[PDB]
Amino acid sequence: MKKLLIIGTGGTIASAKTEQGYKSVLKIDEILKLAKIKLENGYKIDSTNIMGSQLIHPEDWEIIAKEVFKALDDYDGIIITHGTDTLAYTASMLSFMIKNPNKPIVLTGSMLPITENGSDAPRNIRTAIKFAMEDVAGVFVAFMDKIMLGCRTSKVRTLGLNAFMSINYPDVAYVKGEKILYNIPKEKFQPNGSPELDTKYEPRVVVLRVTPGLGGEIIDAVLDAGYKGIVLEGYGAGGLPYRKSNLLSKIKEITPKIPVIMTTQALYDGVDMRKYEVGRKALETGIIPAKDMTKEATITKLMWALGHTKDVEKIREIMHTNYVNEIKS
Amino acid sequence: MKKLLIIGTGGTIASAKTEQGYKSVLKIDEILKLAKIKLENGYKIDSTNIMGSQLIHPEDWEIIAKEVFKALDDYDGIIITHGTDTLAYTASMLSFMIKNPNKPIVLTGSMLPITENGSDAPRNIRTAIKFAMEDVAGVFVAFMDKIMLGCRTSKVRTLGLNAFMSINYPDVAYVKGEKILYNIPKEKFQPNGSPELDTKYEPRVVVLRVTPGLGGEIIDAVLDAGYKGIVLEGYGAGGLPYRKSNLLSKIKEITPKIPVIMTTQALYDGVDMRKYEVGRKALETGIIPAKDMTKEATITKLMWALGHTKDVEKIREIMHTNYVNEIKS
Repeated sequence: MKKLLIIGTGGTIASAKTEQGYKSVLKIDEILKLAKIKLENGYKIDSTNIMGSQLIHPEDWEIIAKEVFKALDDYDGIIITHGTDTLAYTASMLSFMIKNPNKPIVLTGSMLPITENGSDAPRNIRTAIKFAMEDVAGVFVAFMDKIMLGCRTSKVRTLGLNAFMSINYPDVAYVKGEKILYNIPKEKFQPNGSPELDTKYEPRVVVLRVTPGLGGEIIDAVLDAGYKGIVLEGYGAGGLPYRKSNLLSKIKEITPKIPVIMTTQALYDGVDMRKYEVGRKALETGIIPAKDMTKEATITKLMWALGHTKDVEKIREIMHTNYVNEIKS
Repeated sequence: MKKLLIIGTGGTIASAKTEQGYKSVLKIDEILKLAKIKLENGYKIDSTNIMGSQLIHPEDWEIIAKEVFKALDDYDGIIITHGTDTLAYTASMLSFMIKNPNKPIVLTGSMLPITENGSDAPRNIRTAIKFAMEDVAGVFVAFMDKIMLGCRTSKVRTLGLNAFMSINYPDVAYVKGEKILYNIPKEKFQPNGSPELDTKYEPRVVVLRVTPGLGGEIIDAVLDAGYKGIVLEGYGAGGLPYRKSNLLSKIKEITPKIPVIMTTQALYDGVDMRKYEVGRKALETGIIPAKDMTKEATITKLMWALGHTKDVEKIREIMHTNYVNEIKS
C-alpha cells in the first residue's frame, strides 16, 4: 500500500551519551533499530542519510529540499529526523523552498537520545509515521503527540519533552495511538497545483534583541560586516528609542537599502506597530513588521526573500504575502 | 499605620489612546485617580514622577535606584509603575543596584490603558499595593494577581493580560482579594544586613540570536563598534558551529578580553553547556554560561558586572554568584 521515506540529518535523536557528552553517532537505520520502529504494516519504510552533526547550516536546507523534492515522486509520505535546536528553522525554510508539495513532509526529533531511559524518540518517530500516512500535503512538525504547521513551530524550552509549540496558530492535529484528531480540517491540507523547487537564499541576516542601551553603532557595525538583512526581537509597543538614542535615526538612514524587520522578544501574540505612537514612528522609518510570524519563519523567510531581490519594497511585499500560513494576510 | 510611595515612570499604565496611537500622557496622580485607587485605609500613599516615555534607558536605572534608595528610610513599601516591555530589565537591574533593600519594592504595569474597557491597570496597582503592605524585603513584580521575584520575570506575550511569568523559579505569592498565599515562605524574604546602593554599569552589551548562517564576521563588527559584552541567545545543545563556520573560532579569539555569555533563545529550562560535546567545546573557548538566568537578568547583570571590572575571570565569578536568586548556585 504506502511507501515512506525517512531522511536522517543528525540531532539528539541520532546521539548517544559518551564520556565527552552527547555525540551525534547514529545513521537513520540504527535510530529505527534502537527505537524498535516497525518498518511495515500497510506501508514500507525506506531510509537515507543526508551527506557528527547537531546543528543545521543554511547550505543543508538546499541539500535537504533537493532530496525531499526528488522524493515526492516515489513516496506517499516523507519523515526527516533532525536536531531540535534548528528543526523549526528547517521546517520554515522548506515551507518556502518547496512550493505546493503534494505529500506530507514531517520533521521530528527528540529531547533524549534513544538509549537514555524514558527517551521521547520512539514516540516522536511513531507520531511522525502516523501523520505521514495521511492523505494531506505540506510541511509539519511531529512532537509530544502534536502535529504542528512547520512554519508556525518554535522550540520553547530546553529540557521538558513538550518542547515545541504552534505560535499564534492552531495545532494541525493530535495523534492518540492510531487515531488522528484534526484540529484544523483535513480538507484544508489537500494538494493544490504542481510542486516547485526554489532554493534561492541569502544567509547574511543578523538577529538582534532590542534592549535598553542598544545604540545605532550596532547598525553601522552589521553593515560594515556585509550583512544584508537585520531582524530585531523588539517590544510589544513595536517601537524604538528616538530620545537619548540614535538607534531609530541610524535605522532610518539604511531602510531604503537594507530590510529591517520588527518581530518580538516576547514569544506570543505578534507585533502591532499601529497601536502605539512609538510603533507608528518606527513604521514611518520603513521598518517592516513581522506581524504574527515566528522568529524562525521571519528569519528564514527574509533569507529566502533576499535570495530573490535586494529591492526593499519587494522584500516588504514578500514578507507580507501569506504563502503557507506562516503569517496572517 | 503604613506609608507607601508610588513612583511613576511612564508605560501603557500612563498612556491614553489618541488619534496618533497610545501616548504616555498621565502623571502618577492621574493614574491613581483614573484607576480609582484608595489612597488610604491602614496606610497612606504618597506619589512622585521620575524626571512621553514608553521605554526605560539604562541612565533611568541609576535615577530610579537613587530615588528608591533614599525612600527606604521614609516608607514601609515602594511601588513603581512602568512600561511592560522594559519592566523586567528595570526589576533585574534594581535587584543588583540596591543591595539588601529592607522594604518591598514592587514594579507593575498594564497591557491596557486605564481608560480602555477592561483595563488590567486598576487590578495590577491594587495587587502591588497589597504586597507592598507585607513585612518582606526585595524587588518584586505584581501582574495578573501574581507576585514574582523581579530578577526572574520576563514578558512572554504582547496582548494577553497574563503577560509576565517567573522563569525557572517559583512565584513568590498569589493575591486573591485581601489574602496573600505565599508560594515561597514569607520568612525567606526577611531583611538581612543594611541596604547599599551600587549603580556602576557599562551599557554597551549587544544581544544576538544564534541562527544558522551566523558567522564570526558579526563578532568582528561588534568589537569595531566598541561593545564590551556579547550575550548570545543560543541553543539548548549549548554549542555553536565549528564546521562550515568561523563563529566559534572568532569568539575563542576574544573571550580572553570580552565576556561572551551563552543564554537560550528558548524561554524555559536554562542552558547546560556540559550535556553535549558541542556545549563542552563552547565552554572550552571560555564562553560563560548564563545557567537558568532570564535574558533580562543575564543582560542587566553583565552590564552591572562590566561597570565593576573588565577582567573576564572576575566577570565569570560575578555572573555565577547567586546574589538575589537570579541564578542557581
